Amino acid sequence: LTPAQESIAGTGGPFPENFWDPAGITSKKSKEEILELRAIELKHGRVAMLAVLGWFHVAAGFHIIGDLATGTYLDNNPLVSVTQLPMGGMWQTVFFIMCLEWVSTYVCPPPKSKPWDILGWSDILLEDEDNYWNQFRKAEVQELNNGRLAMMAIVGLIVQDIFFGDFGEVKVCFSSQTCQDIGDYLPGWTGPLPPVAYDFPPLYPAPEVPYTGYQAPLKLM
Amino acid sequence: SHAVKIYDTCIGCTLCVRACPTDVLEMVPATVNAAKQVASSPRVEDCVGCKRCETACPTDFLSIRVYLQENEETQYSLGLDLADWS
Amino acid sequence: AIFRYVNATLWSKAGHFNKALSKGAKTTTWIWNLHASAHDFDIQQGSAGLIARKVFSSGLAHLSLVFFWLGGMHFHGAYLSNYSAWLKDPKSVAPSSHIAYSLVGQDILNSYTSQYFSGITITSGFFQLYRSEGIVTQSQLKYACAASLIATLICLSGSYLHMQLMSKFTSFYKKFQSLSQSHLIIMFGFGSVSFSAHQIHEALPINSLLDSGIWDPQLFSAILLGTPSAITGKLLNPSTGSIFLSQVAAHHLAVGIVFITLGLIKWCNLFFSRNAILSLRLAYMDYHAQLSINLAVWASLSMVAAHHLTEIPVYPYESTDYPTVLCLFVHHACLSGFFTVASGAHASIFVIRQLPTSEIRHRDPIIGHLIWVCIALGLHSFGLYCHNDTLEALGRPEDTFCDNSIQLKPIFAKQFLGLQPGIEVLDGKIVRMTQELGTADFMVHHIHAFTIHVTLLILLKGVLYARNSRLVSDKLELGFAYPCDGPGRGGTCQISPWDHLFLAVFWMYNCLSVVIFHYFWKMQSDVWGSYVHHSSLTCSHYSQGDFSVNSITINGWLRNLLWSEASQVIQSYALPSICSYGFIFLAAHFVWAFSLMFLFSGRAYWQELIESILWSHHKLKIVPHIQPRALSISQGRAVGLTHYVLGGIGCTWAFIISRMLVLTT
Amino acid sequence: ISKIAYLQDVPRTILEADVLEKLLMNTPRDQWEDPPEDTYLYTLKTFAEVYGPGKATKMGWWDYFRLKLDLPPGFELLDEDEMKVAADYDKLMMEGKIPFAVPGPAGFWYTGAVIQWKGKEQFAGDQVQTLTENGRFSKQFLANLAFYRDGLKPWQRGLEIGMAHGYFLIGPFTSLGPLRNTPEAATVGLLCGCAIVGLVSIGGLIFGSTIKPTRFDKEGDKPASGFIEMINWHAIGGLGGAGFAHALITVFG
Ligand code: CLA
Ligand SMILES: CC1=C(C#C/C(C)=C/C=C/C(C)=C/C=C/C=C(C)/C=C/C=C(C)/C=C/[C@@]23O[C@]2(C)C[C@@H](O)CC3(C)C)C(C)(C)C[C@H](O)C1
Ligand SMILES: CC1=C(/C=C/C(C)=C/C=C/C(C)=C/C=C/C=C(C)/C=C/C=C(C)/C=C/C2=C(C)CCCC2(C)C)C(C)(C)CCC1
Ligand SMILES: CC1=C(C/C=C(\C)CCC[C@H](C)CCC[C@H](C)CCCC(C)C)C(=O)c2ccccc2C1=O
Repeated sequence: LTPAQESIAGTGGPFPENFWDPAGITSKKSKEEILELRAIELKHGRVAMLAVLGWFHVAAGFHIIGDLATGTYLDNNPLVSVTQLPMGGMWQTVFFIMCLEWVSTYVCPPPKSKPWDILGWSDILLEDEDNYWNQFRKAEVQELNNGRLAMMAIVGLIVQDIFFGDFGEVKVCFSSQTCQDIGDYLPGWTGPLPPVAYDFPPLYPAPEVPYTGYQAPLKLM
Repeated sequence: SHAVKIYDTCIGCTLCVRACPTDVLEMVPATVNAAKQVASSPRVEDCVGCKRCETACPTDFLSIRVYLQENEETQYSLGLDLADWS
Repeated sequence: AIFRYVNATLWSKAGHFNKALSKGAKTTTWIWNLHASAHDFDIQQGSAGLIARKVFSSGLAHLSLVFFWLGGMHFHGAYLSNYSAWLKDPKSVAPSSHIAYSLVGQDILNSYTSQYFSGITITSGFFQLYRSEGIVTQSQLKYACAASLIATLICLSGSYLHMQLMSKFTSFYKKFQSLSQSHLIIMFGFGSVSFSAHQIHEALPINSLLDSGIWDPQLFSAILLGTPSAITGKLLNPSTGSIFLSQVAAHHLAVGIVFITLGLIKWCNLFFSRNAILSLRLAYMDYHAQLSINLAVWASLSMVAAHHLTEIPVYPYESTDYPTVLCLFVHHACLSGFFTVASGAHASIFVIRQLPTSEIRHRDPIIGHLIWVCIALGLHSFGLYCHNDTLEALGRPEDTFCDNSIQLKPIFAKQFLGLQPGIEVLDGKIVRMTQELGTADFMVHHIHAFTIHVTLLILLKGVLYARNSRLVSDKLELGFAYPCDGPGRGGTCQISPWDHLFLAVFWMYNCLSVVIFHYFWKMQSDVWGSYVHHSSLTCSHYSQGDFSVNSITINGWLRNLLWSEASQVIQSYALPSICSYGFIFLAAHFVWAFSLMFLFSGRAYWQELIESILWSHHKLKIVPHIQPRALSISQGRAVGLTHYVLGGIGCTWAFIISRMLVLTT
Repeated sequence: ISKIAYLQDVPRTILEADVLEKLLMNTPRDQWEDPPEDTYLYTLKTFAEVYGPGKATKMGWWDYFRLKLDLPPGFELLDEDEMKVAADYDKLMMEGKIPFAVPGPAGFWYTGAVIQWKGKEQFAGDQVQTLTENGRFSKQFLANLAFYRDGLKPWQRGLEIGMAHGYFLIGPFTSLGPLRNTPEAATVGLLCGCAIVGLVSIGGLIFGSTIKPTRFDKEGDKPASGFIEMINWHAIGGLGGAGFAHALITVFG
């Protein structure tokens, strides 16, 4: 690596200790540029995690603010629900996020050393503590990996919805969806027993002619 | 503040002094009893009024009496912690 | 192992266990302290081995007591009950395994239950339990009673033996890994599997025959035979109005398998996050810590039982046996509350006797935010009721919070069963019906949350401020159960965890009374009742669906629930069935009022009155050398609390049971 | 260790070698000499002093059964990693650092972070650090509130606070008032909001007349002059904000 690249080493790749960079984008960058890239990555990852959460939440139904605002049940497809939502709510959402960004970037700007530290953890946190109960690196890598996966997932969901109208419908099966049957609950099921195409034969033959005091084996049927 | 008074029935067993939570009392030399000492109350300003001295007094009726004075309550007698009157 | 040291010599000492009782019987406070500290094995003479001995042997003795009680129940069912008439026709005949004497005209208590039987209608659901178990013969009930008595004798022998088998070296009670593994795999897993086996092999054929109508001895002495593919719980037995017992047996088999699997993965160490719980594992290896945790667990399980025994029907005909379901719910809710306050108490005791966990070091924010949430919850939830009352009195219903007026819709209260439209009925009664939630349900649920949070506030404050506080810094030295620290520092009354429980019990009782009233009124108004004729039925409910219209006001609660539904209990004197319930209503009112004596008064007045009275005894030469004394401060509080709770619970008990008995008969 | 007589050549039947090693590791070193009465090591000492080589080589079946019942198995005692984790936890707490956790459903999760629980003043309970109040974001936000913002005159502080207060205060009466359905709902709500602003400003004037805070006062000025100015301008700003909200409601329906 390089002195600039080391500013984020240990928080990337499949294992934390790797540095995945096939394009070599960060090879020539300076430490400030690397920190800004990490800040962009973390902001995108967090926004993508929240976006996937909300996307699945609205695709399961559960879209009450929109339902009440429009006086009607909005389409489960989130991209359709965006258009179904009132401009009032849309501009309110945009304005609220704008206010959050303004506060986070002008009133309470994160430190230049940790541009991703929005909540100001690096004023009471002790990252360089040699205790066992100091898995902040684990927490950071979990955050980054989940955020990257959520970025890919949300982009895929949006692209698939735009192309084939498939929004990754969720089958929560409890409140918005009324599942009447065991087959509805578990695919391929039609009865109490699992849908196995194997008829379990008797391990031992039975007597064709019984005798007093037999007690033939019971059948689950 | 409360009024902690000591009467000559005192036998100087020191139990009041040992039970004091804020060290209001102290044994002083005397000739009235066989133990040759009687409890005193010099730091009555710190008395909170818990009557633990009174609980620990052996005599038939107490040789130490704590008279509560709610009108003259001070921060020391109230055990104020979060607020300061000093 | 050495049984030569167990002699009846100590029986007459009466206080040997406590060293503080050595100066025997100088006053009546000595008697009261003897009773109070009888079972406080920790502070008694001996060693830790003796403490463990006493704890385990007492647990076994109580096990024997419970087995004796169950055997008595079985015997009463067998010989002093109309179980035969109930089994052949449950609807017509009310359960009754309880008969009263004809001493002073007391035969009036017995009421018509069957043609040949007269007695007191039981509300424990024991008949339904027997029917589910497949017990259909007096011989079977008699052998169940014999088994219960044998278990009682075995447990008594085990307690007596373990009082000496366990020595100071004994450590089997400290093997928490072994204890938990054994309980999880054998007591729970194997137990559930074995009970599923019992159901499949005994109860399923008998119950199927009973549903069909067959009562043949040869038959009484092919799983999934009648159950369709419908999800369990989505289809109730049309002829019984309860979940299929084959589904119940499959449930128990699955639960046992799951418990065995959990135990085996724990055995193999598959669970990995041991460190997250290691702190609790090290801290809570204490008698009182385990007692508190277990009491809370069983309180929560009792509350879940109270809810499920009614909402989810599994016993035959218990759904239509309205007194039974109501009494089961109320009883288990009360037990939940009592065991929760118990968990708080023993958490406080553990904090006093052992080192607390580190969440006690920021206790001020915790209790401060709990205080704020309690205040806000109470304000909003109860002030909605007060607003409704004031506005309705002023004559502005449009300004109140109700379904017709401003409405607080419970948006989050969403279905999960996915049941089909309609209701389930069985012989002129509504076995199952969906509860429709509105503004009244919103308000009452937030009242529930408020009361729960205030009780939790009291318990948590007692637990966290047990060792010390800003007021008094040596509360640990003071101990667990002391009345105060003195009139000083303004006054330190009821600063002890014992007194914190003494108040949390009042608040738990208030919460549970509101819960009982909510359940009772909602079920009467919106669930229970009869029906009058694809077919559509008009459902005539016992309370006539007045919960949603009248429950929005405290006046509505006072009038439509207490006054209106107290007609049965208040007018029960002439009626043979419920005259006892009316008398118990009156007597419980008396006891509750009598508790206020101890709750309001103080020790010194009674001590001075006792001395003035004793003057006359001394004058006449009646000198009691166990000098009479007024009850201690803590004892007065305990007596007042006990009488208060008992009186309130008795009034509610008689009121609800009288109403249900009269309405159903 | 070799210096301990009863720990020498303990027979395998009484206690396995591995379990004995684990028990010794778990027990504090100082207790090996003479362990307390209620400990596995005490039981082992008492029974090894009586049984083993050169002593009773046999035991009754029941006595041996009880001995194996009351001696510890290997899995009952803590492991090396578990003891290390517990020691690290205790060391952190005693050093004044807190392995951060947030309460969850009937429990609390560990976030993997170590914070500095104790503040600059170690004995001060006001200064214990928390992200809510002592984090960088919270510090900046609170410092940038109007009450605290740097380079603000008291009239500016009061005007901004009152603008906010009146603007949000008019709404509750407008929407949920007795005359909420009448055509004058907005105006009546504006009147009620202005009344509330006036009442709170009167309360603030009482506060500044009685306690007389002097944090906003200019040098060489009457005490509480800055606070009273801020409260008067809060009343003005509340009137203005209530009027602006009412105007917006009226104009845009
Ligand atoms: C906002 C997006 C974003 C940003 C700013 C970064 C930034 C960073 N990542 Mg990357 N990363 C992202 C998303 C992003 N990542 C995603 C979604 C994944 C999952 C595949 C990863 C997986 C990943 C790993 C495994 C590692 C990094 C690492 C890094 C750092 C060094 C490598 C580099 O130069 O990356 C710069 C990245 C970019 C400039 C993004 C370029 C994207 C191109 C233009 C393609 C975009 C197309 C996309 C598929 C969308 C198409 C949609 C359309 C069809 C509609 C750097 C801070 C390394 C690290 O932290 O080492 C310590 C590291 O090891 N990242
Ligand atoms: C790292 C690296 C490389 C790389 C790379 C790659 C593949 C990068 C990919 C990055 C990617 C794919 C980043 C996505 C961000 C997505 C966001 C912010 C989504 C927001 C989503 C939002 C705001 C969603 C909003 C809503 O849905 C909500 C919540 C509910 C709906 O009702 C309404 C709408 C729809 C509005 C190279 C190329 C190999 C070079 C180098 O060598 C190493
Ligand atoms: C936490 C949270 C939140 C919150 C929020 C808030 C709290 C807000 C506020 C808001 C507000 C509270 C606003 C206000 C505004 C105001 C304004 C905008 C005003 C204005 C005014 C004016 C303009 C005035 C003027 C005047 C005057 C001053 C005087 C003279 C006259 C006149 C008229 C000129 C939310 C919900 C987001 C969600 C998430 C979370
Ligand atoms: C009444 C009262 C007393 C005086 C009460 C005493 C001394 C209790 C009397 C005990 C008796 C002797 C126990 C015997 C039981 C009853 C006599 C049983 C009556 C049963 C009827 C059915 C006949 C206190 O000492 C006291 C102390 C602190 C707070 C409140 C109070 C308080 O309220």
